[PDB]
Amino acid sequence: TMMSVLANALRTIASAERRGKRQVLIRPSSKVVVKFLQVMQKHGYIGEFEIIDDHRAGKIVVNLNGRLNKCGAICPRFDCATTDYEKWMKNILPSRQFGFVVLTTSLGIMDHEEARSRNTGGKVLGFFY
Amino acid sequence: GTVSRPRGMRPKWHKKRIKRLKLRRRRMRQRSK
Amino acid sequence: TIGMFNEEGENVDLYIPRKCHATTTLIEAHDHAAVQISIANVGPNGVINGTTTTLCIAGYLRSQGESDHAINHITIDRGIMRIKTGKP
Amino acid sequence: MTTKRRNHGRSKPAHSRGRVKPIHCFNCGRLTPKDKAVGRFVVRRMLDAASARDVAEASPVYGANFPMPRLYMKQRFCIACAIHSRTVRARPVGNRKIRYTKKV
Amino acid sequence: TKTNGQNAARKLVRLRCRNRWADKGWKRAHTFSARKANPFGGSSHAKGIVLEKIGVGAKQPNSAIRKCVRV
Amino acid sequence: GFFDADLSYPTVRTERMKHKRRRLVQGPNSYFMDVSCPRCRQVTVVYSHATTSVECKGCSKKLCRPTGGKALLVEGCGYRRKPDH
Amino acid sequence: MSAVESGSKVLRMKESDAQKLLAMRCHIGTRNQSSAMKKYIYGRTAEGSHIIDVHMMWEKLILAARVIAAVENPKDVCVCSSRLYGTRAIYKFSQHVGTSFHGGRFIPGTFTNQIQKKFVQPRVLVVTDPRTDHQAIREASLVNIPVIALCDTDAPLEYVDIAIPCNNRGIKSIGMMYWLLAREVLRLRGTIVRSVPWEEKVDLFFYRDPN
Amino acid sequence: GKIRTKTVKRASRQVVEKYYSKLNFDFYQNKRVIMDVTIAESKKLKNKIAGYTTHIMKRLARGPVRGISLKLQEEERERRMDHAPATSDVDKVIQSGVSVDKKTMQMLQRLEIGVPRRVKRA
Amino acid sequence: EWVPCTKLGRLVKAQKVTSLEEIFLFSMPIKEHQIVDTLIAEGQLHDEMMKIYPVQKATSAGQRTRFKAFNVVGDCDGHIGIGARVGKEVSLAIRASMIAAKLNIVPVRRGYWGNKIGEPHTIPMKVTGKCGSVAVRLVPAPRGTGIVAAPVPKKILEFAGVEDVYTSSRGKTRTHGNLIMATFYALRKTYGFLTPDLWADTEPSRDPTDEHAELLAEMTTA
RNA sequence: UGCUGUUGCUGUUAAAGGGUUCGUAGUUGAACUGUGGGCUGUGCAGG
RNA sequence: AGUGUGGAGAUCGAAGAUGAUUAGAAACCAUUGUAGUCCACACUGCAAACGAUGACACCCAUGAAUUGGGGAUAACUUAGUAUCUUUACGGGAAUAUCCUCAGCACGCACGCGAAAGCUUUGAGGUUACAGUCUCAGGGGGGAGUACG
RNA sequence: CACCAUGUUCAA
Ligand SMILES: [K+]
Ligand SMILES: [K+]
Ligand SMILES: [K+]
Ligand SMILES: [K+]
Ligand SMILES: [Mg+2]
Ligand SMILES: [Mg+2]
Ligand SMILES: [Mg+2]
Ligand SMILES: [Mg+2]
Ligand SMILES: [Mg+2]
Ligand SMILES: [Mg+2]
Ligand SMILES: [Mg+2]
Ligand SMILES: [Mg+2]
Ligand SMILES: [Mg+2]
Ligand SMILES: [Mg+2]
Ligand SMILES: [Mg+2]
Ligand SMILES: [Mg+2]
Ligand SMILES: [Mg+2]
Ligand SMILES: [Mg+2]
Ligand SMILES: [Mg+2]
Ligand SMILES: [Mg+2]
Ligand SMILES: [Mg+2]
Ligand SMILES: [Mg+2]
Ligand SMILES: [Mg+2]
Ligand SMILES: [Mg+2]
Ligand SMILES: [Mg+2]
Ligand SMILES: [Mg+2]
Ligand SMILES: [Mg+2]
Ligand SMILES: [Mg+2]
Ligand SMILES: [Zn+2]
Repeated sequence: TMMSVLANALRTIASAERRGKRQVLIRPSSKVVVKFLQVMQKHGYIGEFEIIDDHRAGKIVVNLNGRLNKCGAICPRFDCATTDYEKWMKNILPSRQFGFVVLTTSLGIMDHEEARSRNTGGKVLGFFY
Repeated sequence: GTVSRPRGMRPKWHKKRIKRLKLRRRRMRQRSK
Repeated sequence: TIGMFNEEGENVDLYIPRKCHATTTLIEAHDHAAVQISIANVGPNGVINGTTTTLCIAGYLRSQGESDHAINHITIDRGIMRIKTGKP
Repeated sequence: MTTKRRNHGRSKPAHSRGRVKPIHCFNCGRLTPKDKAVGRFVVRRMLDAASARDVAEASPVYGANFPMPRLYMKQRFCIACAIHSRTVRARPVGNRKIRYTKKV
Repeated sequence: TKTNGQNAARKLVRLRCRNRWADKGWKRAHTFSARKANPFGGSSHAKGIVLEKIGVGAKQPNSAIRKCVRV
Repeated sequence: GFFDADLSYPTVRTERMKHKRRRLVQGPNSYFMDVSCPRCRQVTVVYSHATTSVECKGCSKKLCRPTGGKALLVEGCGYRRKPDH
Repeated sequence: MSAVESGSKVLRMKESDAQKLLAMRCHIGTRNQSSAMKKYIYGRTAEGSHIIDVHMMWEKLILAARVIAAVENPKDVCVCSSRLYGTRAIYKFSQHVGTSFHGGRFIPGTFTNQIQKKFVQPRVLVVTDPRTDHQAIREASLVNIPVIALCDTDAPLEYVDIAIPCNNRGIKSIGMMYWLLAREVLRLRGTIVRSVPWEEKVDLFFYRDPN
Repeated sequence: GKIRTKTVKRASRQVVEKYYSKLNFDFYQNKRVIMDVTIAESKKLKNKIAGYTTHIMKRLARGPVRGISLKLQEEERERRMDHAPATSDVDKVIQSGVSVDKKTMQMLQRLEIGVPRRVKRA
Repeated sequence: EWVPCTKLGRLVKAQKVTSLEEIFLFSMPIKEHQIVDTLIAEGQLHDEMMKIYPVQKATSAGQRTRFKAFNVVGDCDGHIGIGARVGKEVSLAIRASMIAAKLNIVPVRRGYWGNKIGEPHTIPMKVTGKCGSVAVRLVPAPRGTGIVAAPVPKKILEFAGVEDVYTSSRGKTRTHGNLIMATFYALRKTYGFLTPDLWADTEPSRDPTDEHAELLAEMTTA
């Protein structure tokens, strides 16, 4: 069965970007998936996206530009302290100049740069670059 | 042939030789105890 | 303003590769299948004046056979081809 | 060693069925699965052209208006007999994929 | 392939523990069969008394009489 | 040049061919019909995919026969599709 | 590509152009369908043949003509035809437009073997049919040459950038498509006027047996 | 066997191309021309060249020969091909009428310019 | 002595094309090694023989021994090329491989690890090149790290102009024919990775063969 | 030595998926209760 | 295949017998023939028990088919079609065109692989390495042996 | 479709 909705959504986007599609449909949706997309959208790696309500776990249609190289979830969530940020950028990011590790913190879902700026740790959700 | 080098006799017959050997050894121990 | 820039404000990139107009994919120096197509602009009369519009297509798209579809989309976007016939 | 054929020399896909009851080879009687054996339906004339002409001449029944009967046989060969009888021959690797769906 | 769960430490510890015995070097270091069979008993050097001088034929394709002593 | 398909707003032709649970928003294929009994001469609302025994109140005659898919209406009866909403 | 910056309808199809297409049966397919060519098909006949959307025919044809007209130095456009049915058509097209042409078997290595004394480096390649001109298209994919192709309903569009959906089998259909393309290029260049019909005849573009 | 090698065949093709007007269907006269128009040590080769040259001439009279390019004849062919009809075939077809299928009829009816005048259903 | 047989070679000899970046920008193939010789100034181009090993083809009368030569060419300033050629004699193989290396020259993008002070010293991002079972991973490294790599990839990286880099390898790395190509492919990947600094739309320039078509036509005419 | 592999291995043919299914411990497990307005100034915001 | 107790025993046929072949042939070939081969009940749980490919779930390009059940005849607001049989398992049966879900598959784009090859049926989506669980492997032999 | 068994050790 489907264990991680977020992993399913991020893999679907990464495959569509790898195939060079301009649009991708996501199913099922969730609050965590939407927050992950908004962090991606705020940094310009994806365009518009639309949430379709079906009175169930909804669906998402994402407009893709050509900027996203790869996105993926990190399983298990692997809680991360403020001193572990450089370790994660070294391990899963292509460079220290671009790319983001997305974490879930008690201050909300945000990228690692914002998390360090607000001096908060959390649990790693995924990455994109 | 349908197989690669056995580097020995045909494995089925080597297995049978071992099988007969095991039967002999368990008979010898039986006569001993 | 494009490419890697120094702290002193000096561009350190050797060169800036082209980007495909269909997939925003960098066109590498060894592609040899990527093409550049110039479409002549036409004035009020049916005669080309002096200018062209240039399209860059990556070689991978051409190998997959989707270059024709991409060029259709780009030309419609730029206002070169009409997406449908007019009203009767 | 190396996988020579995608279908492994038989018409039994991996999730189609478990066992196909074997048949006896037409020549030597070797048991081979029915989907594997080389199958040929042969329609042979009872007589060659010269003998049929002589028998038809002597026959008040058989002639230009009534044809002589033929022999009908489904022959299934084991792989060895099919090759040895030249019903089928080893082929170049690229030609091994060529299949015929009707008697030519 | 392997388990990945956040609370799967016991499975991973057990998996490694069983599979280390497949390492021949690891098994030798963590067993006593080699030590029992080792004439030196784990030491780097051992003192002894020469019993006789023998000549050992070299393996093929070499051909020589290697001088040795039974100790 | 032709219109590129939009995933969020599919065309009529594309959407109409899809399985009911493969549509962008899933929905029923069935409907309800007003059926006038050929023997009772009365109106009864009948499911389009009825599998149970539907009978007219007056004549007590079966108004339809279950099938693998849509129910088959008995000969003589007149049916009218009722609005979905 | 009938749309211009000013918005004038000068390049739009007229009744006479439609009559020429319908008379020569340039809108008839091969009852066989290709995934990339599906968008260019309006529908299917009772006999099973496919009908090509003439609006998309004209849009691609004008786009191809504008691309050819953009080539400042002619003979950098090579027109290839291995069908032997378009050999006369490409010969007449080269005469009027000034492009290069090649008919018959394409010599492997023409665009890639640089020391063969027949090594040519065209900037735009025009082919009558991708299936039979596969060798030229494949070689063009190694030397960065864009391809304009006359494609029927079952053509493969690999390494094909501008595909003109048309009947590329019939003698009259091939001649008419090249005749219309030649006329459009000349009109775009400005060497002939649009109000006066072109004095040239499509019968010269038609292929005739060497008997 | 008596197969002519590429040396003889190439030389014969060149001889026919350059001196077609001076050759005929007779080996002996063709040979006499070849002794003067060719330079070779081998009398046997020249005789073989003359034999195939006569064979090429016989084939040429029946029809074209691949690898033989005679300038006058090929120009004579293309000038004949240039001859165009008085009226265009497409104009004749339009004048006689154009018949289209039902699906083509629907497409033209949907066209912005509408149905062409002389186009009718069939 | 050099007579260009290609339009690009004619432009280079006529000095219409002045840098390899113009060739790289339009992705044109380089069919004449004199183009690289002309476009690179004297002394700035260095070449080295990487590996020469014999290959054998069995025959009815023994075996036929030929020699395969791997040559690296570069300028230590972002240009690298690898050529592999087989010849009956080592000297012929060496010369042919040098020509092949020049024809295979590619640009290499160089970047910074942390602060962007001075000239670039490392690769911009993690890259991996694969050939056979051999895969070479290049990781950006801080200044002063040097080239932490096996001698064969280290020499290629030095010729390319990279100063600091971390390297990991996998597969049968002792197959140096594959190891050289895997390192070369990883370096070639540096300019194919889309970074945020390359997002902005760029104005499309004209292909130099198209721009100088009339001059090239004159060369063909006369 | 990524040849013990949590990071980080391999398992069609090189060593290696259990003959099949049920199944307890154990591991893992879908969506939802939701993230506010107003005013002023400011910023290629944008259509 | 083998074992136990009852049946059964036509055919074929381990063991065995005889005849050939052969330097030898207690093999292949020929004529035979016991146990078996078949059934009931109870054991055994050793297969190249193979797709030599673990289970569940997601994404995934193209053409022609096939089995079963249904439905219809500036990114556009909707874009056909029959044939044959036909006094009772018969408002029937099968074809034709299109759609659809489920199944065994074929030639077929990425991508992958040491390669052979795999490819919505992955061996793809993996050094840009993390969906979940589980089994096995760590140079070749000794050996699946010895002991328990 | 009678019957074809064998080739000392290194190294060219
Ligand atoms: K078979
Ligand atoms: K359980
Ligand atoms: K098997
Ligand atoms: K099935
Ligand atoms: Mg064999
Ligand atoms: Mg094996
Ligand atoms: Mg074999
Ligand atoms: Mg088989
Ligand atoms: Mg089944
Ligand atoms: Mg089985
Ligand atoms: Mg008679
Ligand atoms: Mg040794
Ligand atoms: Mg719509
Ligand atoms: Mg280790
Ligand atoms: Mg290490
Ligand atoms: Mg290993
Ligand atoms: Mg194995
Ligand atoms: Mg949950
Ligand atoms: Mg008894
Ligand atoms: Mg018997
Ligand atoms: Mg077993
Ligand atoms: Mg299976
Ligand atoms: Mg197994
Ligand atoms: Mg079925
Ligand atoms: Mg497939
Ligand atoms: Mg892994
Ligand atoms: Mg071992
Ligand atoms: Mg020997
Ligand atoms: Zn047989």
